[PDB]
Amino acid sequence: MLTLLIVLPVIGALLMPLLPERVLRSVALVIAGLTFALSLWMLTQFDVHQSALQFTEFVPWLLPLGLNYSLGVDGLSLPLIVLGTFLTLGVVFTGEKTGQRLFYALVLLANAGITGALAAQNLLLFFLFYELELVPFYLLILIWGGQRREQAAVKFLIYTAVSGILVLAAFLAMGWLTHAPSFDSADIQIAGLAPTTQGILLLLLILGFGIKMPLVPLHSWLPDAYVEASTPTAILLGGALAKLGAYGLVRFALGYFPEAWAQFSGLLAIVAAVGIAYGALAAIAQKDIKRMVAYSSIGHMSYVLLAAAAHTHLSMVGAIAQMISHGLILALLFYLVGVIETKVGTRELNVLNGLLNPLRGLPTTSALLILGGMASAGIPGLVGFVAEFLIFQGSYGMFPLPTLVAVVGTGLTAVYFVIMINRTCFGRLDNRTAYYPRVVWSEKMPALVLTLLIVFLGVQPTWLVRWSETTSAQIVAA
Amino acid sequence: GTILPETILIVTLLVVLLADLIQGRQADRWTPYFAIVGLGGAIATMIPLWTQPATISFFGSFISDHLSLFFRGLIALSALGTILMSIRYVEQTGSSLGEFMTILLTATVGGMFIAGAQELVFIFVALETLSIASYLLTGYTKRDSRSNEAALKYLLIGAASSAIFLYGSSLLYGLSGGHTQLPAIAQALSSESLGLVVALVFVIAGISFKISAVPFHQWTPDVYEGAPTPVVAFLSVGSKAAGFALAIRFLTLAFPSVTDQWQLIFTVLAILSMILGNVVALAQTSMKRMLAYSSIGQAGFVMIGFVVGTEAGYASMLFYLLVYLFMNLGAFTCVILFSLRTGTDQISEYAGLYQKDPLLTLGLSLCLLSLGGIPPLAGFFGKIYLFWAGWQAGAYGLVLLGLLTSVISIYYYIRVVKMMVVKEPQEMSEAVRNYPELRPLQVGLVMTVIATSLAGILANPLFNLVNTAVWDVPQ
Amino acid sequence: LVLLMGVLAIYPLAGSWNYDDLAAWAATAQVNSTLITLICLALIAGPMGKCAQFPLHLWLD
Amino acid sequence: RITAWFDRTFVDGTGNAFGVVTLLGGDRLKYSTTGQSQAYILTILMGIAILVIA
Amino acid sequence: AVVSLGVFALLTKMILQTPWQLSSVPPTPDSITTIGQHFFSDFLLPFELASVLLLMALIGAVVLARRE
Ligand SMILES: CCCCCCCCCCCCCCCC(=O)OC[C@H](CO[C@@H]1O[C@H](CS(=O)(=O)O)[C@@H](O)[C@H](O)[C@H]1O)OC(=O)CCCCCCCCCCCCCCC
Ligand SMILES: CCCCCCCCCCCCCCCC(=O)OC[C@H](CO[C@@H]1O[C@H](CS(=O)(=O)O)[C@@H](O)[C@H](O)[C@H]1O)OC(=O)CCCCCCCCCCCCCCC
Ligand SMILES: CCCCCCCCCCCCCCCCCC(=O)O[C@@H](COC(=O)CCCCCCCCCCCCCCC)COP(=O)(O)OC[C@H](O)CO
Repeated sequence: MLTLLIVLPVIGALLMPLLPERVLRSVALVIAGLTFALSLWMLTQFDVHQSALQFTEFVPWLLPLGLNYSLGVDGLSLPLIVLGTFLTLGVVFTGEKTGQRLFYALVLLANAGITGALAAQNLLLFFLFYELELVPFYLLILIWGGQRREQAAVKFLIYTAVSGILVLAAFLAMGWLTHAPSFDSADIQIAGLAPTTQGILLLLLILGFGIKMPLVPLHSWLPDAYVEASTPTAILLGGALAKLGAYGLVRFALGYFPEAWAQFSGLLAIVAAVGIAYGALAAIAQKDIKRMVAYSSIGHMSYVLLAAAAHTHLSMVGAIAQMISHGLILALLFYLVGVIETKVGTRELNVLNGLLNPLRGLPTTSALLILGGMASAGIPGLVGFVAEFLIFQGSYGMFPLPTLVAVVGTGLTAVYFVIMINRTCFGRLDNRTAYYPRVVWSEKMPALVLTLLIVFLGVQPTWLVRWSETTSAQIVAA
Repeated sequence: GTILPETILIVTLLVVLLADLIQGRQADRWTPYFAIVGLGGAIATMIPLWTQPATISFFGSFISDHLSLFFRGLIALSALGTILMSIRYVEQTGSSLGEFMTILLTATVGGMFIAGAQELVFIFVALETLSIASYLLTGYTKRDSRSNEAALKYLLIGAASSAIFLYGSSLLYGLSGGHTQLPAIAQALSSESLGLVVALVFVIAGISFKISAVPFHQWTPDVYEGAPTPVVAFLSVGSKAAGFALAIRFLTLAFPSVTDQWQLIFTVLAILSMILGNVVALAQTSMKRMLAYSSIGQAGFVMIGFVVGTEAGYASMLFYLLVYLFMNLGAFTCVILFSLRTGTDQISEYAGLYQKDPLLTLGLSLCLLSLGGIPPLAGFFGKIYLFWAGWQAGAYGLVLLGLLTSVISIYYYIRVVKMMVVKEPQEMSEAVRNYPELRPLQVGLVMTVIATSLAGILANPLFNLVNTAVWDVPQ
Repeated sequence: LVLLMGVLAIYPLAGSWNYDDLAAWAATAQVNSTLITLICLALIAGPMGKCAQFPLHLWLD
Repeated sequence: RITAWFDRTFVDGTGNAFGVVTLLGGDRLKYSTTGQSQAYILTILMGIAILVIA
Repeated sequence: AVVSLGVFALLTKMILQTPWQLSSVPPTPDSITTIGQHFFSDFLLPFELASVLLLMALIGAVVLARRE
């Protein structure tokens, strides 16, 4: 079943060459929608209270390398896969109107890599799909994008390449220090060894996944690669890769070193608090919108680290919910900011003004922008509040000061999103620079669907949590 | 005595004569075929004696085990891939093609003989057979001054390297009484002395010249710019194949593995190769020079296979040496195909090729990414096996340097794909703005590109081959 | 938002938030003096800003 | 205004310096290939008599 | 100059230090018949490949030193 999720985008990518244009777009839509629908069906048949792997597949592939093709989906992994497939469908729907044959190919390859990396119970296979994700996003940042594509793209590449290194350096090592064959996880890979080495391996995994998540000082590719990327590229990159990094960190660094994590929790909580405060205070100063939203992404990913620093059964349901919430909210905000930049032709915070009045000035993307910005900050009725409050309630029994600092970070998030909404939606229109083009009906459909899903999951939040309740128990209570 | 192991070489040898006499009579000939057919027959002659008989020796002067067959087939396949590229290339130049294929096939014969040779005299004769033909091929296009200076430089370096290797061989013959044989020397001298260390270093000095280990590297950047590009394609695949084959057959079997100071020497050379050949390659403007320094770096990668020799490092080395064929033949076929059409130039002129010629771009980017080690592709699994065979032994530092250099290499390998794809109609180079719009070149390009993209995931059939080959290395 | 800090530190102390479990809890409570001082100061500062009180009063003007 | 500036100067720069250094280390080490074959033979001869010492 | 003097000193130390096996038996006077026996019994591969070596050297040298 998972093999379909991995192969269908690969088939579409290999089929984008040697295909006529009209068929090029229609078939890309078809493949993306099929993968998405299959993901939903899998999610329905995901019958819960299992506490074990589901939809498993095992084939021996490369015996002299471990590298068995061993898939399998859990409660931590499946919501992320459904999220990736939804974002892929959206990104394909609002694809680029230029060089649109190497786009659907690369987007489908990227989705294949993400879905594979999530549903892979083999370490070296996970790394295969990780470094597979490495390059097509470089190509997406590079072809489509802004003035400073090249530099930006290069940055991303290297900070991801280095990432791979660390992860690989910490797999091979922890694949040999236990004299185990068959790198596949949930298996003979059993740490059970002396300290002072578990520390080094855990730090390697932290620095290899915290650089993609991204964490506090390892983030310096995110502002450059989100801002110089077209809106579909930004959506896909943010959601897909950020969740890949966070999933990697949680799964591996918590299922393999539970003795070293309990000792590094005290430092990781403070690092996460510093990260939230840092993202907020750095977003407050930015005078370009996409930069504010990128620092929003940093701040919202630091919540996952604060949640994982506490081993609470609640603080992990909260972590998965925060991953899903940040995916949806970042998708919405990047889509809205892309629409604004297209229609208005500028992205600064001192020439944008008055985008909320009915006739002459873009008012349903501004209303959605105010609804996404308040969802990003902690405002009940939307998904961000549910996720953040689960994290807070789970992380207060443990260290209480980093939780308070996280609350202050949420306040500062509200601060800079209000700054952006005031200097973007409120105010008056400049009456020489107006005459924005109209927004066509099937161009604000993705934002209007993301908004409906966000407002739904915030008032009926059970459908955000009922998937990763037993899996989080299996994660932390072990 | 047991001349059966030679029915692989003599076949090619016959072609050398037949693709020569026909050039004496005709002078406008179709020798490109019945030369591809000659190499095909030479390779098909290995199936009868790959598994059917055991390991055999000619007179002690030659051995035909599975490792020998592996390296012989490797060099023959490199020559087969080079013959395809060099048809419309040296024909477009005002030169002959039979007098070039005879030299190429003689270099192939030398490389195939040096693989299974296990005697001092015959080793020297095969190495010099390779080197002379390499000089002649480097200086073939005698109209260009760069080709002549490159041939002179390569000859002056290679002849000195051969003189040093010969001094080492004479010392090795004198230390162990007589015994020009390789295995009869290990039995004679079995203790580290000053003479043995000097012979070892003097042999290494002539090995590293072939496999391009720094500081014995400084000729490839000046030879790859000078030589005809198909000669460079044969020189980066076949010459390294012969050098690594001779290194395995020499160091392991002749220099008594009790004197494993060569593992230290090759650790030094591999560290230095990885560091240099990838850092300096990062600042280059021509594709051939970039590929030269890349080739130095890849030799540095391979040299962590037999520096930790554990029956898995040897297999990792052989697998990467097999995949390197598909990567570099395909990376040089696209370079030739581009420099043929209009360009005849460097990296900066690649800008905007996605619009005019998409097949060349899809073929060159695949091979450059394979060289960089990108997932599913022939290079990713080669490098992963090289790095795990290095951890599984204990060489943390070597592998942790190989990974960082792999990132450094991803940078300048993707910098070319940058030019090939990014550009809009206003940023095409002056060589693409007027890009025009030879069947063997395409049928070799397609084959190497589909091999470098499928020999990664369909790697299990050619892991048993590598393992049965590695079973022959002593330890 | 400081009301959130307050409601967040009243759960480990009272096990609930129902204005009735809190009443029963406050009836029979012997926990630290400064701890409840801080949490009730937060519970104050919430409505203090919501009701336009010093110093959070400029918003009403 | 401090933090952003910090991010724009100290963090970002610290991540770029490495790259820049690796560029310089390649731009001023290509000169090791001097273009003189006698220099190449000197480096080959410096390879020996040093590995012989080590 | 310095690398030459150093390599010569190193080689001289190696030559004066190692205990060669002198094997005090008078050599053979008929040293050409033995070389004739070794061309076709032991060193048959090199004797046969030297012909192709000479042929390829002739071909390549005529090609390089040709006039056109
Ligand atoms: C903060 C709460 C957020 C909830 C609001 C929900 C979003 C609005 C739902 C829209 C339903 C889908 C149809 C919309 C498109 C359409 O019909 O015509 C588009 C035109 C807009 O002008 C048109 O604007 C178009 C540009 S654009 O669409 O506005 O982007 C263009 O067609 C042309 O300019 C112009 O006529 O009509 C509108 O959509 C504007 C009305 C809809 C927006 C209402 C926002 C005003 C309330 C904001 C705050 C709500 C407070 C109450 C409690 C929350
Ligand atoms: C403890 C953790 C939980 C607590 C919550 C976290 C603390 C939040 C405190 C709020 C701090 C204010 C944010 C800084 C705003 C800024 O950057 O520039 C200053 C902005 C202008 O920014 C400008 O805004 C402009 C847009 S706009 O037109 O102004 O809207 C824009 O163009 C310009 O670039 C931008 O600089 O102007 C303001 O100062 C408006 C802020 C008014 C906030 C009221 C105070 C709220 C707290 C109560 C204080 C009680 C105690 C007082 C002393 C007794
Ligand atoms: C300890 C301090 C912490 C503070 C935060 C720092 C943490 C950073 C983590 C480092 C990640 C590596 C970042 C590499 C920077 C690449 C960015 C870059 O710019 O690439 C340059 C070049 O990139 C490279 O050269 C590749 C080589 C980079 C290799 C870096 C590896 C660093 C890893 C450090 C590990 C050290 C080993 C320690 C082990 C004990 C190009 O610069 P440019 O201005 O020209 O860009 C435009 C472009 O050139 C136009 O096309």
